[PDB]
Amino acid sequence: RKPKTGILMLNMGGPETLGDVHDFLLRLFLDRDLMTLPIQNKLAPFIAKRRTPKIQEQYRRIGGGSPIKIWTSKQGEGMVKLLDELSPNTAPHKYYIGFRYVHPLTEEAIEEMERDGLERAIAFTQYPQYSCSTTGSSLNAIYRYYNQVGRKPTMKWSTIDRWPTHHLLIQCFADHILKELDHFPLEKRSEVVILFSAHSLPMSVVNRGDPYPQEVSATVQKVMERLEYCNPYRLVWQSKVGPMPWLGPQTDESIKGLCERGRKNILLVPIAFTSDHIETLYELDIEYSQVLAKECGVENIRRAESLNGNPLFSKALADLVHSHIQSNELCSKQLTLSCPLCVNPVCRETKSFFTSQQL
Amino acid sequence: RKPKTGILMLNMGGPETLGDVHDFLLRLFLDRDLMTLPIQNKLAPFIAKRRTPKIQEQYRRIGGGSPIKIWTSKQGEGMVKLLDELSPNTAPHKYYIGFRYVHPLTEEAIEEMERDGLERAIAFTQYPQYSCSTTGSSLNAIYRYYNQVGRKPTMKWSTIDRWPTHHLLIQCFADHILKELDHFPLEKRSEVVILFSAHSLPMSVVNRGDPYPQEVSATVQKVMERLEYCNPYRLVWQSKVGPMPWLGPQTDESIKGLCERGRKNILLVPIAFTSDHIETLYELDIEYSQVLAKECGVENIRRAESLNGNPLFSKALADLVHSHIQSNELCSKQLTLSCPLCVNPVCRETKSFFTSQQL
Ligand SMILES: C=CC1=C(C)c2cc3[nH]c(cc4nc(cc5[nH]c(cc1n2)c(C)c5C=C)C(C)=C4CCC(=O)O)c(CCC(=O)O)c3C
Ligand SMILES: C=CC1=C(C)c2cc3[nH]c(cc4nc(cc5[nH]c(cc1n2)c(C)c5C=C)C(C)=C4CCC(=O)O)c(CCC(=O)O)c3C
Ligand SMILES: C[C@H](CCC(=O)O)[C@H]1CC[C@H]2[C@@H]3[C@H](O)C[C@@H]4C[C@H](O)CC[C@]4(C)[C@H]3C[C@H](O)[C@]12C
Ligand SMILES: C[C@H](CCC(=O)O)[C@H]1CC[C@H]2[C@@H]3[C@H](O)C[C@@H]4C[C@H](O)CC[C@]4(C)[C@H]3C[C@H](O)[C@]12C
Ligand SMILES: C[C@H](CCC(=O)O)[C@H]1CC[C@H]2[C@@H]3[C@H](O)C[C@@H]4C[C@H](O)CC[C@]4(C)[C@H]3C[C@H](O)[C@]12C
Ligand SMILES: C[C@H](CCC(=O)O)[C@H]1CC[C@H]2[C@@H]3[C@H](O)C[C@@H]4C[C@H](O)CC[C@]4(C)[C@H]3C[C@H](O)[C@]12C
Ligand code: FES
Ligand code: FES
Ligand SMILES: [Pb+2]
Repeated sequence: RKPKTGILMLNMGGPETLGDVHDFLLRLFLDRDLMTLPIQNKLAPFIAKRRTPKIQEQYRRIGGGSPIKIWTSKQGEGMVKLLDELSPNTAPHKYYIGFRYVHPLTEEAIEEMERDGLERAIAFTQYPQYSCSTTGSSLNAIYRYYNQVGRKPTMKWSTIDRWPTHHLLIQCFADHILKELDHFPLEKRSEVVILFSAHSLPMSVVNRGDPYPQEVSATVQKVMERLEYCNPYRLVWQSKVGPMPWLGPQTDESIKGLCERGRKNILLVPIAFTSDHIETLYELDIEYSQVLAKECGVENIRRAESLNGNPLFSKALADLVHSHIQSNELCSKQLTLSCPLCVNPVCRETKSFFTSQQL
Repeated sequence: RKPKTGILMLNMGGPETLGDVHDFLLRLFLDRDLMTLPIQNKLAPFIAKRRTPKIQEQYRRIGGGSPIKIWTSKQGEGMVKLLDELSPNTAPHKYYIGFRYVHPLTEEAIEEMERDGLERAIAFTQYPQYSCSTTGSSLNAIYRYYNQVGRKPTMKWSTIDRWPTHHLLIQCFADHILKELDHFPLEKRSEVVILFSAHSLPMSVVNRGDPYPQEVSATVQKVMERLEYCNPYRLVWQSKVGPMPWLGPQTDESIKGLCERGRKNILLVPIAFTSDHIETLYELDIEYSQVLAKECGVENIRRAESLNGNPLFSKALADLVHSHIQSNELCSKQLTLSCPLCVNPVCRETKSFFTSQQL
């Protein structure tokens, strides 16, 4: 039967092949919800083209691109499967991929959700932890869309804007951590340092009140609680781009910092992005790792597998949608509140949109 | 009879009267574990005098001094009583007050714990969330004491170095929040914004890897989980002293930021310090509260009361010591791991000291 309940899966998406890099960077640096530059429509095209080469190299270092589109579909298909059996009253359920910087674009998925004549549309963020630069932008995209077309929705919108401590998300992290630990020498297992690595945020964003850091910290605690604190752990922030100040200990300097101090068995954990992505300096660059071993004696730096296609993740997705439908909520209580120092007119307009939806 | 189990309650302490302010700051600015200044033994004395007036004024604004000594005693007495019934095998128990910058000083309490011939001494930090500047300093003080007195322990030490998510602690917070919410007009209650306010940390401390922020974040999530996200919330960092950069949104700015954005009913929650301390700029200064009420229409700003003398707190303190003894652990797994960017050699010595304790 015709599709009743649509499920828009929001994520920034990623460049499918090295060829898509430029179009990805382009839309990203044009995102006024992610950032703001002086002349914007002019230097954005440049900045993209400019550093497009080094980003292409980075993606080449991990397989030649991002597998998010494939992975997201598998999970989407696995989620829909369970939704039909979980909540028949809202079936048939259909998932749509709403990527922010690559096809299928958010706006592209919305237009199809419309054309398909759905009764209930659910903006389901794929970032467990809320940041105004990730979920906020994907959510502002939906808003901006209708404000553009000029027209109003033809279906009821609602949203699952965050889920940093969902019990199944936590069980997945716990499972994957235990799996890697077993890849460490039997007698080293106990002294392995778990470094939860999440993407950093510029301090100016943190200081305006972004909820992201506190949420990621929450996810980390649930995980360790579940693992019964079997090992020591630390939450560090990876990558970080630019000369300006970014949050907490950088993942790079924390790894080096840890080896110069006796901890040689490190287990990195991607706690804030569910799909494979660009790794850290000590994982990609060899000379820097060569020095780290000749000067600190680093013996093991492992990475827990991304939630990728774990069957228990789909179950996590389906459960969230199900509770959502049950609860009748339009959005979390946290979305009804903008950053204490929020300076984006759009933000408040997006709040209204979801809290003002029919039913 | 003779006291079998001793319990050292660690905390920075506070000047009981305006007269004690000077020696308080003195010992504080002299704490190399808290901060490092050039020719510190010559600067601390100066900074103390140069700041004492400002602080006396602040303590006056809240009653004339700090009530931590009395409150810690009441909780101490109430902790002991519950321990003699809970742990008959380690009873009788005796609590000792080890304040870092005021009498009874940490060293004074240690020196008395031995004289009483204790079989087991427990360093129990009163800060639920671990920071190297609070719990770390209190713990490095115990180690520094034996490295000074030359001799070694006559009792078997162990420590409860953190407890950010202890269910009873979380329950006390959830109870005090519900109670303040009931002071707001029945119809504005759902609009109240919960501002969890914790003492900020210098960004240089956050970046070296202090666990404090992540743990404080955990406390916050457990509390809102318990209250079922009844209201929207934010974790902001208060006080913040100096010119350099300190962490996340500042309490003063967020309050103003929140009012400038239509949020008039705010509820402040002291999530990282269990006793009364210096309030924020908008709770003290009259002119600032005036400027705010005019340009924002701030209806009500309330502060949840400190855990202070809640009996459910003593039940919390007691439950922890009991579990600690039953678990037969010497310290948390987190203590065995230093900051990835740590540069205080004492840290490592304090670690060894506790993990190397007999039994
Ligand atoms: C406002 C704050 C943020 C800014 C300005 C930001 C900027 C960027 N983020 C990028 C990529 C990326 N960022 C990413 C996840 C996040 N990024 C985040 C927050 C920000 N990310 C948060 C929060 C994330 C959550 C999970 C991912 C997954 C990529 C794609 C590349 C890679 O590093 O995996 C790129 C393009 C690649 C590069 O090396 O230039 C920029 C300019
Ligand atoms: C390394 C990081 C830290 C520095 C440099 C720091 C510095 C200070 N902290 C003070 C007082 C204080 N700090 C306090 C809780 C904390 N302080 C903390 C971390 C730090 N605190 C953390 C973490 C806390 C919470 C658990 C309290 C309760 C006081 C006493 C007065 C007040 O703000 O109530 C004073 C004395 C008042 C003044 O302005 O001279 C200084 C200089
Ligand atoms: C002046 C402005 C800062 C605005 C702000 O934060 O308030 C900054 C932000 C982005 C910067 C630009 C980007 O870093 C891209 C270029 C980097 C080159 O090294 C200099 C020119 C370059 C084109 C920069 C010019 C200038 O420093 C910019 C435009
Ligand atoms: C990542 C990119 C290039 C730096 C690099 O070569 O790694 C830099 C250049 C322009 C930078 C942005 C501009 O300086 C404008 C903003 C300044 C704010 O303090 C942080 C976010 C902010 C939106 C910056 C994010 C990031 O640092 C940018 C986008
Ligand atoms: C030079 C040194 C920085 C060393 C460091 O941490 O890297 C800084 C840190 C603390 C500073 C001092 C403190 O801020 C206290 C005083 C503040 C006064 O405004 C100037 C002198 C004053 C006595 C400062 C002198 C100098 O700027 C100090 C000593
Ligand atoms: C705020 C206070 C007094 C300065 C003043 O007289 O106005 C100053 C004196 C000593 C300073 C501290 C010391 O310089 C040691 C640290 C130096 C780091 O770069 C920042 C945090 C750091 C922990 C400083 C925080 C703050 O600037 C202090 C605590
Ligand atoms: S930037 Fe966070 S609500 Fe607007
Ligand atoms: S400063 Fe944190 S372990 Fe030394
Ligand atoms: Pb302080």
